[PDB]
Amino acid sequence: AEPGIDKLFGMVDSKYRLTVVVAKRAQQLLRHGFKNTVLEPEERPKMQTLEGLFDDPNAVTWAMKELLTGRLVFGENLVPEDRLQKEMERLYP
Amino acid sequence: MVQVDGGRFATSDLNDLYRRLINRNNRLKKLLAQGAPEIIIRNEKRMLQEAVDALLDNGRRGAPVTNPGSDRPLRSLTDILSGKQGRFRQNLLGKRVDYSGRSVIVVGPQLKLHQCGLPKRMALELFKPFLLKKMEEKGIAPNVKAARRMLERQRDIKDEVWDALEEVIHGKVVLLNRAPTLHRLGIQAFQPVLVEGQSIQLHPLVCEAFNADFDGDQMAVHVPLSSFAQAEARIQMLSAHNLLSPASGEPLAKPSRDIILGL
Amino acid sequence: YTGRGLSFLDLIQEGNQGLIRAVEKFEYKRRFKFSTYATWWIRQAINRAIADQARTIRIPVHMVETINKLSRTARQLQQELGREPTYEEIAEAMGPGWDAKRVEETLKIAQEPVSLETPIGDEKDSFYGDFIPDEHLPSPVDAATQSLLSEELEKALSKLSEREAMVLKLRKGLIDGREHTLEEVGAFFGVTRERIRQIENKALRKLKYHESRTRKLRDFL
Amino acid sequence: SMARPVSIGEAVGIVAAQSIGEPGTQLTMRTQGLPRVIEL
Amino acid sequence: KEVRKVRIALASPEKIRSWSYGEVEKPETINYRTLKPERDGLFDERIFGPIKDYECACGKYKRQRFEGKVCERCGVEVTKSIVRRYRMGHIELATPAAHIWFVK
Amino acid sequence: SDPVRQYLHEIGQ
Amino acid sequence: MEIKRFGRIREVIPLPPLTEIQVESYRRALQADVPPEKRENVGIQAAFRETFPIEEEGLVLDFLEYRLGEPPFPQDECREKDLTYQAPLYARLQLIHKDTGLIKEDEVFLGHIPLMTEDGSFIINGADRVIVSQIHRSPGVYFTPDPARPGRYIASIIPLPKRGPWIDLEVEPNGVVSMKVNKRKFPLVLLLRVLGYDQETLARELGAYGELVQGLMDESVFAMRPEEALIRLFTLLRPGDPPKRDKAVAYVYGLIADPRRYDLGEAGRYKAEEKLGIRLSGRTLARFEDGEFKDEVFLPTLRYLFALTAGVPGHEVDDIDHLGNRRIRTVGELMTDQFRVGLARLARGVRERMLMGSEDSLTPAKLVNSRPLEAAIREFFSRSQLSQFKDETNPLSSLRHKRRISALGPGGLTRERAGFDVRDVHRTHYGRICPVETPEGANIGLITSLAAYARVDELGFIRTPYRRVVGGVVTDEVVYMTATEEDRYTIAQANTPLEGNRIAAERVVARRKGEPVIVSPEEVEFMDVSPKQVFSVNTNLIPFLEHDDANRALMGSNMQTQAVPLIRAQAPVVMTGLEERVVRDSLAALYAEEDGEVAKVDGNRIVVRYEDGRLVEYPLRRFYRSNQGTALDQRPRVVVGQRVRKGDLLADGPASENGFLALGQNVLVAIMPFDGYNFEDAIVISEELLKRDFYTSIHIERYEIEARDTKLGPERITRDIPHLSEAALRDLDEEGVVRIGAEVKPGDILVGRTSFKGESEPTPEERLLRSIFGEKARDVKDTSLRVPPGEGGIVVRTVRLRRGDPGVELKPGVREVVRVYVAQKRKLQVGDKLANRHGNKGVVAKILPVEDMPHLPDGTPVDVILNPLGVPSRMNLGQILETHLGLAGYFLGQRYISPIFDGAKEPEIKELLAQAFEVYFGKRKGEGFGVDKREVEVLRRAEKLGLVTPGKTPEEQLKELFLQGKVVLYDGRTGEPIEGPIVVGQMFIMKLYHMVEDKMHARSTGPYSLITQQPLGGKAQFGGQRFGEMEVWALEAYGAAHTLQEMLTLKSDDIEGRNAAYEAIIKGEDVPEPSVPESFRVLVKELQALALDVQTLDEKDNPVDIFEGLASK
Amino acid sequence: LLMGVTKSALSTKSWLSAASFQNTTHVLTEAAIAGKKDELIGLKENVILGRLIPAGTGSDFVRFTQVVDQKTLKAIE
DNA sequence: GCATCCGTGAGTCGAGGAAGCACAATTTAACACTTTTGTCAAG
DNA sequence: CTTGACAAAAGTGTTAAATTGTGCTATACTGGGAGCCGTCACGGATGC
Ligand SMILES: [Mg+2]
Ligand SMILES: [Zn+2]
Repeated sequence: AEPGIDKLFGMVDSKYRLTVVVAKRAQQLLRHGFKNTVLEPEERPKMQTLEGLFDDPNAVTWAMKELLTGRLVFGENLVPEDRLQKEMERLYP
Repeated sequence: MVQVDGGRFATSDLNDLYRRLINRNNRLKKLLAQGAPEIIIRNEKRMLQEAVDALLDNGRRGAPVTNPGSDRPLRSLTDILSGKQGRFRQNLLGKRVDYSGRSVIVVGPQLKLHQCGLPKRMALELFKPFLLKKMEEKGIAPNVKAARRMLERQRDIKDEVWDALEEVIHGKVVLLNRAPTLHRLGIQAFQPVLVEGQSIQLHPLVCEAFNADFDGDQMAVHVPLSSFAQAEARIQMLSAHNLLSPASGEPLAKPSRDIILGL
Repeated sequence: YTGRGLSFLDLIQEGNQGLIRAVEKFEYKRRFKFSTYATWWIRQAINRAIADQARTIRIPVHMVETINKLSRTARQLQQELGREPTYEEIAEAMGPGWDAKRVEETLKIAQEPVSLETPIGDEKDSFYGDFIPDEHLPSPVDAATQSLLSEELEKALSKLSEREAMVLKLRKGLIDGREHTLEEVGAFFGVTRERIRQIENKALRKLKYHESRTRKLRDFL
Repeated sequence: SMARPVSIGEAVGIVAAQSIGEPGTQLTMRTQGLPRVIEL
Repeated sequence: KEVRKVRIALASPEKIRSWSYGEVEKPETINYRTLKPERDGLFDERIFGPIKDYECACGKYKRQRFEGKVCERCGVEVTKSIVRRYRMGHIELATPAAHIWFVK
Repeated sequence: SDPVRQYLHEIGQ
Repeated sequence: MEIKRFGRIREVIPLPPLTEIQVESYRRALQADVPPEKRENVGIQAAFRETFPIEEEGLVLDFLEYRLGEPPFPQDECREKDLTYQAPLYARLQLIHKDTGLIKEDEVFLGHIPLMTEDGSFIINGADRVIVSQIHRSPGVYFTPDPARPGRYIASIIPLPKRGPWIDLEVEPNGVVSMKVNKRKFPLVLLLRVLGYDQETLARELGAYGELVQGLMDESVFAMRPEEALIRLFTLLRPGDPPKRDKAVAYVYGLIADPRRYDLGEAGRYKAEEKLGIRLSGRTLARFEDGEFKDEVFLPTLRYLFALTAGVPGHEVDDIDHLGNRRIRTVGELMTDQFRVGLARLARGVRERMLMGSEDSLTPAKLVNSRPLEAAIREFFSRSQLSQFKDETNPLSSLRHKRRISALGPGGLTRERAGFDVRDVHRTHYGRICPVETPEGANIGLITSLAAYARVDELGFIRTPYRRVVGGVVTDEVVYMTATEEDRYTIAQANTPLEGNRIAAERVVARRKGEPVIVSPEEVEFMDVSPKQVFSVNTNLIPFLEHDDANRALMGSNMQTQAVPLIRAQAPVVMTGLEERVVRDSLAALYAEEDGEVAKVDGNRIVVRYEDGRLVEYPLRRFYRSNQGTALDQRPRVVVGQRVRKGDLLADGPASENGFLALGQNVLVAIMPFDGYNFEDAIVISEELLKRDFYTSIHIERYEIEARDTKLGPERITRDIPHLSEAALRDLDEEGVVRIGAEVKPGDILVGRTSFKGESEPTPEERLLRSIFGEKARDVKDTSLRVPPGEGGIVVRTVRLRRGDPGVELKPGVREVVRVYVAQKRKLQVGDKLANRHGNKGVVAKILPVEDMPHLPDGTPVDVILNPLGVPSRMNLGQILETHLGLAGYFLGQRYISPIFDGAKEPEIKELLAQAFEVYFGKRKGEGFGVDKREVEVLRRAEKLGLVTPGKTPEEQLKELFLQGKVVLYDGRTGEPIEGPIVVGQMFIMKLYHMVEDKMHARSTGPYSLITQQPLGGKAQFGGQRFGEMEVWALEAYGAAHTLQEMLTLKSDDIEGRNAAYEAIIKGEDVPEPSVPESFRVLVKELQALALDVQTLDEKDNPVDIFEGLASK
Repeated sequence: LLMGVTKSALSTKSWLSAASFQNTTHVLTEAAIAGKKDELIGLKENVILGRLIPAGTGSDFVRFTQVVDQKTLKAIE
């Protein structure tokens, strides 16, 4: 099973809301090149390569780990979509 | 009206139905212009009505219209949209898809519940666009088109392609499907494990849900592409998450024949 | 005349057209019965209609008569030689001006198209149309490489001057879509024909130099 | 499938149809068995 | 905008003519020798559009610069060839013919 | 229902 | 390796020729060897005498004789040149001018009749084909009860298929007997009057039954003349036609009295005479002679119907599924029927040609056009449902295909329109149709096999042999008899004990009309020849069949057909006795014609010096590719100077070992679970099988390419392909074809071809690219033939056919065709399917090294590990008994013949196991070894399970286990024994034709369909997987809205979406939001073509254009 | 009123789902005359048009959910 | 109310791919001559 | 930045073959031909 899947299901009122949050956060991480992550350097997902350990390229894996931390805020009608993207682009060029 | 590779022409049956209607319509115009008797005009009008009927719905009224030299009825507009082979059930409610494979299944007892054994050569073809990007990122190929030429010939594939493919599939999942898909557990998402060989390795605990034995069954492989498609498969459709039966609520991934016997 | 590509009622209505023509031209002064003179026009009208409406791809009457004569000659030789004639025997029997090449071309012309809905196998779930690819629309691979080439060519043209890039993109039809000429581009910039070919040759030489030093553009060729 | 209250947005109509028809093959056919279900 | 509803209705003779880009007057499909579509036929380029992108039948216009233009020599619109999947024609019946769906 | 029979009957009048 | 034979039943007669159902019927149809004056009126000779003489009504075209010539090309040439193996047909016809009285005779060429090879198949367009026999209702007169109304019966008169309409006679509730023809009902009183029947005749004949005759005594029409009654009947049958005497008599005569349009058949006429107790002069319902109609069958049919309704003892209803009421149409009858249809078309052409055009100067050559005849014959052998692609995976596959009986085809049942009744095993199937062998699935009971001893008679009714029993002694007189004849006798069973020839048992198990009964020896009238006559050839090859469930024996017999030939194929240790006959009757091996001495032996030919002195050279078929791709080769089994007797084996065919059918390998088997690799029918094998090349087969693939004439120019098969390096062209010879012996892998070039590019201006970016690099665009492009994905091997053969070559009839515009044969040697691998004769099948899931497999205490590892959990549910205990006998045979070095239902019993197997233990354990004692410590632990456990007797010595307890087929087995991984004794033995396992190499397929992108623009399907076309309705439901149930939308749009038919998706992935980006599918656009336009205005609206009901402005005027 | 599953499905309000099930000619001939408008409510209609089905992650209850981290949230506020 | 007829429906994947002829009207293939680039020196 | 000279290359005007379209045959002919055939269920439809 996915790590912490039981905790993830308990954090939302509908299991399909969990998928929407994770999939949207995965797109945000990909769009900004993982520079907007809420994960500390000791917490970043890693993959084992022949050269050595590198950052995990799977943004769905990152979003699940981030959402377990509790530093992400999700909901409906939080901020305007245009205003949200413009601020996030400014913070993370 | 397409020309096949051999130079022969292939056409649909609607062209014959349209041609008859036009031939009869033009002939009626000529007969009307010549002041033909009513019997001739009436017969021509009756044929014109029947030509419209055949084009719209062939075989509904009277003898079906067949192409001369054969007894196969011509396919009309109504036949195109109706039936099990019509537009709705064959092309709208179900489709053939890209990024899909198929092979024989064998049992993988060493796998985890969320894992499957995907052959390397199926995985190379299924994840080809992702692989070409990864090959370009590393020094394997200068660009994507050069990378694609490398994979065309089997003897030109180097040993670093398999390392890149291992990197491509990390974290991703694929959908395994066995027909008939009687219930929703006939499609399940698994984390692929690249294996040497040509057969898909299936976990023993999911055989009951798939209704699969190992006397020659085959399964289909599908690759969800976007983050939404991956997130849905990894969260909702993963095998390790669907352990109870939706019909009754009882366990559906549970110890089976040999496992019960040993315990 | 049934079984030659037209249905029975279609033959009747085409025959009626010949009958109308016969009435117009019939002369009772000659004391011949009407059925004698009408039979010529009815058969003519039916035969012409078969020559015009029995094929999805229409073949002119003169070519249809050639095909009919060629089929008869092959049939006569086939029953006389006790085997299927080759193109040489058919051509020789047809007469002067006919060789084996012409017989093969005529037979190739006389090939009817095959239906896209013909079943294959006992199961009625497979047809010809399911095995014919569409080769008109570009594939996803072809579309991608065209965009990749356009992106790479645009980057290569950046190293060129502002005017040198414009000349090549006008002469090669990268702007208006259609190739321009030395004079037409010359009117655009107010320069004569001779100068443009010199600067274009110079700009083309620079692109060869840059491509040689990078080799980032040879794969698309 | 989860032993917890159903989440809003689930296609229970499809799940109901699949649940009923999946064991349809196991029903005896020989007013009894699958013919009884079909008339009902 | 976004498709929210799909409506089905009867088509008047006026609407059928408004759909059509031209009347199909001949049963000819393509030429037997040149394999090109025949004029006024079931595959006419002047009705259903060009076979290849931005190219008329007579081959006078062959580039996108003349987009949305109709060649005066041949009458074929200079546009994308994919419009051939979407453009309909029509047949003007000499006498009215009933629709079999609303009869049988 | 048979167009040929219907035509033959009509011309027989 | 001696062979020990079991059994007590002495078979009095051998098996009939196994392909005589095909071979004998076609000889009768053609009659090519009997002189023309001695030909009987059957086959095409009857068809000639039926259509001819052709009369214009004063020109007559008469038929005198026909003849068949030698085939133009031999069989091997036809296969290589894609020809049909056929013989020219000539007919001697004479034209008679009845006016003048002049006869002109000449021989006309009527075309070619396809010839049957010696094995019973045809070569149609270079491909082997088999015509499958068809079972249908026999023609005749039948009396079935009315289901709607009890106590009433309906008479049905059935002619030959497509040889007349079905006739129904029913007594209506009013009392009027109604005759139904062509779905039209009318009173039989009218037609009976047309036949010249008065009131006194009917009262005299049919008046002895009751009020039924009073229902046939309507005097409103009896006073009416037969001429006027005939016109009244003609009006009722066809209303509208102008009533004319000449037209009316023509229709009625053609309906029931015309031999050329109504044919009751030889079988139908025989059944009618047998049932109604009359004698038919011909094969028609009535005869028209002397300008009047004479009745043949209506009165006897009505007499039987009336008497049956009344309840006379001698009359009974007819069981339509009774196998005496069902007949077989063989290849000879099916061909003749199509020959007659084509001959009628030729006669129609002659009639319409002899009334117009130089009537005085006519010849039989000018009138006769044989094109309708050749078209009908070629249609039957190519586009018939019964004309099937020959199944030749192994010799048994081809033997089975020729003995198959199909209820489908033109003139038969429909797959979905067939009820349980046609699919059931009728009681009369005993000895005539195999009860077990049938295709499981939608065709169960619709395709069947002929039983081993059964034969089809002249009339098409299956017969089975029975031994005559008189006075309680069984004689050697064997009588072949049909199901209807079999119902009259008490037939005993073949296992009845006999003391010499006298029946010894006081109680004899017998059958009376299919019901099992117990009788005395003096009540027995016939006896079964053998238990083998109940089953087909495939089912007779299953040892210990009596211990297997029928559902699993069906799988066993079907899977034997799918077994591939092996380079080290070996005959089973336990056989039934038919292995030698199958190879002999399949004509795959080579046998000596008579006594002689072998002169030359080679891998290519064998030369034998016979006793009479003649030298005969036999070329050996080497590495030939069958229809299925398997390699079929013959290997010499004789040496130079060896003396051979008549019938001695010279060379093994495919899948035969010294003349014994060898479909697999004999391997050491342990029946035990192993680490979950045996799970759910999976099989574990050892690597030692691969080391010694067991289950290794040779498969050949054929690749074809054509050079065509095109408007742009001719395609060239050449080595000079543009833009190719020398590495890609290394294996191609100067002619552009790959050299023989080269190893080819996917993507390699087999045949190099260049095609002229279509005239089209290049894109500006490409043109700038060419300008930068200074490369001139060529006029030709690569269209060469390459090895497909997943394929390859060794090039063994190249065939090059060119236009104008002798016998090469290339299609117009094709300059040449090149065929490449690539052979690969396939070893057993994971995913390959194995099976035994008892229905146990599975795929190889694990290949273990030799040091990991369980082994015997002497150090011998087992080869295959089978899961015991596949036995109890399937109830196929024959594999267990085969394994026990195999274990005994493995240590005694011998093979066994145990016939089905009369063979090895457990006491005989146990005495063989006692001998095998003596050599297996006595060897250990002599070598100086006692009982293992590990064996002692297992014996201690075994006595706790009750497997051995307490208090015995270990040797005695080890022997007790051995007599049960169990041994102490060690684990190769730990060295410790398995805690329980394991059933280990030697079992015969087949490698089936289903291989994962031919089934693995994947695809990212590829060809798309023309209209829907969706991916094509199939591995051959590099197609996608069908995501049907049920798969969509699963995604909907999961709630995967975005996964479902991608498969509907981005991955199937969203042209803009799929192009943007691929471009996004290779750029490292996420795929874009999809758009409207192209199939929905096809839906809208197709709905608009029906004059329906379909419009897509938005939230505010405003139209939304889904065609991007491309369809708006 | 009680009706079977076949009759209940064929009498549904959406002509697209009814036409794709059975009686395509009958369903379409009645829909065309009535000028019926399909609101795309169920699952089959959305599948036919290739839209996002109104179930699971395509349902309006959860479809518009937004995710944002704390630092960006303060920047917007 | 009741037979009778007409229509519609009946699992999924896969793998198999038979006139001629004359004459007129129209289109097309060849040249022959301009007009227009393309490419040189001259600057 | 041009300025004349040349050399193909595409455009234009006749010109004939080659192809294609159409009219015309005068003893007397006057209503077609293959269908033939093993389910069973429902709902509905005038009809009576
Ligand atoms: Mg299975
Ligand atoms: Zn144009």
